[PDB]
Amino acid sequence: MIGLVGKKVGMTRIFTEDGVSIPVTVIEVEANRVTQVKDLANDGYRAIQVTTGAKKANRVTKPEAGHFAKAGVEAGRGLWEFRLAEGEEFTVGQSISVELFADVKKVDVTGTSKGKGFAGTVKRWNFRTQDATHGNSLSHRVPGSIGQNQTPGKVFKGKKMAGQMGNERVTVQSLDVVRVDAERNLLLVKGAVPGATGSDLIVKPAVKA
Amino acid sequence: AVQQNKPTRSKRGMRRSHDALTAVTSLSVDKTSGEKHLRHHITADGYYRGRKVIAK
Amino acid sequence: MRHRKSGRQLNRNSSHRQAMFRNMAGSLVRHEIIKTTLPKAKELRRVVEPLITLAKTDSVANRRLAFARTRDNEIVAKLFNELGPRFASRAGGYTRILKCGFRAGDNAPMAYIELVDRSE
Amino acid sequence: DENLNTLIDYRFEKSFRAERGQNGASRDCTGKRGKDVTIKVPVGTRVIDQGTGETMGDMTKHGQRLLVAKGGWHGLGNTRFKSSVNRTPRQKTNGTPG
Amino acid sequence: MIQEQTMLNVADNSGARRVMCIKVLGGSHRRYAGVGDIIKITIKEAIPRGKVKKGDVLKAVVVRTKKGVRRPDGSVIRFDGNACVLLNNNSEQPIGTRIFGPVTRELRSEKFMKIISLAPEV
Amino acid sequence: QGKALQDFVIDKIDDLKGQDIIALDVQGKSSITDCMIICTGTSSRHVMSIADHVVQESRAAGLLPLGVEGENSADWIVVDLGDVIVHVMQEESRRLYELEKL
Amino acid sequence: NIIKQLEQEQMKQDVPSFRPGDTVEVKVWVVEGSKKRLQAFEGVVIAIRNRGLHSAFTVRKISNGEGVERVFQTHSPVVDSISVKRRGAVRKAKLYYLRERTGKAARIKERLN
RNA sequence: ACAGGUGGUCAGGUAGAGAAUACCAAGGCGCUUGAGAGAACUCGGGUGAAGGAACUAGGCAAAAUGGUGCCGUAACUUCGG
RNA sequence: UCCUUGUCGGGUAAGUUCCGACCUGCACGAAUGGCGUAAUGAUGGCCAGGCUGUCUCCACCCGAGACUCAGUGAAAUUGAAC
RNA sequence: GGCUCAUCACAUCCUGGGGCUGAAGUAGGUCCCAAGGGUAUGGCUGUUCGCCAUUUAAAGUGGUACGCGAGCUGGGUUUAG
RNA sequence: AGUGGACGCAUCACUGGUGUUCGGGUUGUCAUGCCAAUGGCACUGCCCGGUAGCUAAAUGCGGAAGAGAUAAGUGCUGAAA
Repeated sequence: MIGLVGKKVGMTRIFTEDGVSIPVTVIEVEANRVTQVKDLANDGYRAIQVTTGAKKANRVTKPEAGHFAKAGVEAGRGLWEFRLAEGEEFTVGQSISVELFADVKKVDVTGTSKGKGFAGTVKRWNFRTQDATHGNSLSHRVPGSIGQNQTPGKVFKGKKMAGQMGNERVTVQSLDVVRVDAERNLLLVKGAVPGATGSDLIVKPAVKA
Repeated sequence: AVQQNKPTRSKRGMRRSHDALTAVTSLSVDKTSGEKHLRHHITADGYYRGRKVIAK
Repeated sequence: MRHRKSGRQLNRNSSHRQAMFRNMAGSLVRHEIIKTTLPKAKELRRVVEPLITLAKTDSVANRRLAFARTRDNEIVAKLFNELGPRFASRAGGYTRILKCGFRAGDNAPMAYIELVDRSE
Repeated sequence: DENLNTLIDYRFEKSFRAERGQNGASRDCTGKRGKDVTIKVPVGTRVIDQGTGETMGDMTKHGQRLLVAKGGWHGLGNTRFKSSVNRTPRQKTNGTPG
Repeated sequence: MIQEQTMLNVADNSGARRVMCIKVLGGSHRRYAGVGDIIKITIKEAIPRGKVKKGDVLKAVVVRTKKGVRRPDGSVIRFDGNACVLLNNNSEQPIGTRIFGPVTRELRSEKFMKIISLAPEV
Repeated sequence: QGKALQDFVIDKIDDLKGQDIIALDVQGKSSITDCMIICTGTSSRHVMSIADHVVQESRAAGLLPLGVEGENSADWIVVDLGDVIVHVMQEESRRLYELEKL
Repeated sequence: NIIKQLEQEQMKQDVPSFRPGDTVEVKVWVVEGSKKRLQAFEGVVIAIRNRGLHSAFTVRKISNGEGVERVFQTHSPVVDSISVKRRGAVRKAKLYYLRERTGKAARIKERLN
């Protein structure tokens, strides 16, 4: 089923009557207005493209302005779509709000996690380092060996080495929703979501049973 | 970490393909004096924004 | 890893940075115009303007706090006397940065950071 | 075992071979001790030995173990026998029979 | 947060005074012991007249950890000194007769109500 | 539900020869349970068997037991009824522990 | 800002103010059996962390020769009533130094005003 | 124009037992490449929840005690320690 | 000292190391000195108390490199290399 | 030999499926298919190996020039005493 | 149907670590003419805390279920015969 695109505000918690702390993540979702609809006849797959938020008029390029003008909607901060679930019909310009998540009870949150820069082996793949003493010289946090001897004579693809951690589009699954309220355009979801405050997030109903 | 062979002319030359300098191509004329200066940089004689700045 | 961190170190320790900015602010006030590199001027606004704001209110307690910085009696005397009244009607932005090309010794970008009017 | 009552599984397999102690190896790699094979018997059994045909133990309490076959003793390699009188240590001692 | 060869205190009148947990239960590469766990300890200091002797290795239940265990409302139960209660080997029944010091309520989920029934403090 | 449950406990505990029954009030001394019932069983299997009866009767009374301890050892067995905790355990070990002073 | 609107709607507005270093009586709800009862708790606060709805304070006692340290959240439904018994007088926001020296030789004084 | 070595003479105040140590007096210097970026990684360090040698060949390195006055100080001994 | 990880006891839960008893002295032995010996030792081995990032398990921070720019400007190696 | 990094094969340690069972149920023994994943910490010795203690469902067997020192360690072998 | 161990992913909302850029206590000394009040140095002079960020020991999630063709095996109809 179709999802939504929102913005990360922060982390808080909601207290229940029995005294249980449920850490929630505040997702701020504007009116997701549909800008394009795709079907088998035109594109071969059923999905509708949606935008969110508003963008300054000067920063809107002319090709983007015409595309938004065709749909009759105003500018948006970004462009996303959600694959249709074979039977749902939507019309260009239809604005979707957070009422669609009032019964999912489980959501999937997708976003670009925080970039940690060019990270080391210890930080990236949770390598635990060597000894810092007992004669060790000039090699403490280094990866160490990178394979076999002459007979392969090469390093295999996908070898765990130094590289950046984060700053990648990653999805966390099966997040329990806590409270939905369209009167403040907020989505309270239990758990921690990828990305920093203010990052654009893609939230969809959970695919896992 | 030492070479084993003599690199050829290309491997040396093709390596410098990305070390070429880039022209600024951002010559700006002051509206008061009319002399060239960089973007957001004061003129050689010391004029900026078209106003009577120190000019020393 | 510097996410949401502010304040450069300029390849110097805390003691050298504090000592430099101690003299950095004093040289600005004494001459009302100061010429240093671009990164140095950026952290200059972080220190010299807070001193000017302390000079807006003339009190014995504030002057001692202003004397605690720049460690110079001339500078604190110059503040609270004309630097206050001149900028009393202005809220922030007590200095401006004008880039002035690059140095011939090390190709560093200098900048003329100076007062708004300099009363000269 | 209190879970079994008969000895049908003893005529079908009559010879129980305890694993021999692993032999010595190079680089002073001492062998592995032979694993203890345990014969599960219903409670209420007597033991009679050919020759000294008497009763050595009575099976009355469940869950208690009896030792009916003492294991052998490991041998010694040349490293255990290295000397300067021979100037060429190459003698070995065989393991005692069980 | 208790690992192997960590010396803990005593929370029963068995006779031991300074016990040291020697192996943590739970599975492969078990990191640390929590607030309610089946821990195995060895006896280093004990009174000569006690029912337990020095050097005997046996099981125990951790009762107090000074880092604290997370309450369901983001709260930890900080203490001063880690302690155990003795246990039998074949059975999980405690050997001690009394329990000394207050005991956290999260031990109920571990079904160790020998300690909870005693120790009227908390 | 204060007085009802112990009377629902005392009647069932006496049906299976629950000897030397004492009704205690630990309100104020302990902040974990409201009251506890102390009783003696003749044999270990007697303690083990009576533990099943109280759990089965409790499960037929709507309330769900909060925990049991009897596992390969019948010297000390207890079950949970929420506010009320009963102690079915051997006489020989009862002298070792406290009585009517907890 | 939009997060701040939710901040006070759940935050409590009847928590008394206590100086770090006071003797406080706190009642805590506990869930067991069928109903909720109150646990009577007394101690001296050694550290206060008052930030938003998650404002916290750390309390400590000496019980049976054992020092027990406790952390609450001021705006949680678990706590029921907080009262100040004896007012202390210390000039440190954090009082983690109570761990080392014994409580008997570290008796606090009256703030006396 | 080198982190090395090279004999003698003069030897301030404060705190200190002092030619050690920390600051300063007269005096001499900032050591002939720098400006930024605040990544992996290396070097010199600071701190650390819980454990306290479980790492290792080995407490290697680190960590720790460290002064004054008083009380008191075992086995052994050549009677001095 | 081939049998020596000899047998037994102590230390640790667990001790091929260590300490003490048994002699089967291959190849101890009396100035190429034998047996003990207080004190001494940047000497070999073992254990205990405190201590700690040595480690479980690493994280953060401070400086010099590493990185970009400007100025100067090396070497081992090299039959030729698509 | 140890630390770090792993890769491949199944002659499979467990997990998974089945046949026989000499398979009452639990617990097993053998064989077949199956490599997707995981497969321990400590005292001793340099330990590879191994003994013992204590865990797990398991602490698998091999190749990889018995892997990996232009990654580390120099404990063993170790020139010169 | 719940709860755990290891592993990976994400986050600082909780409990904490760091946080030499924040405040405070204090020793020796020098300086600002002096008292008072401040600043420098002595590892940040030595310590007590602690915002933001980062981080785990902190807390959220995943190992699926299902579909198609199969190995060993269990089958149905079924001639060669």
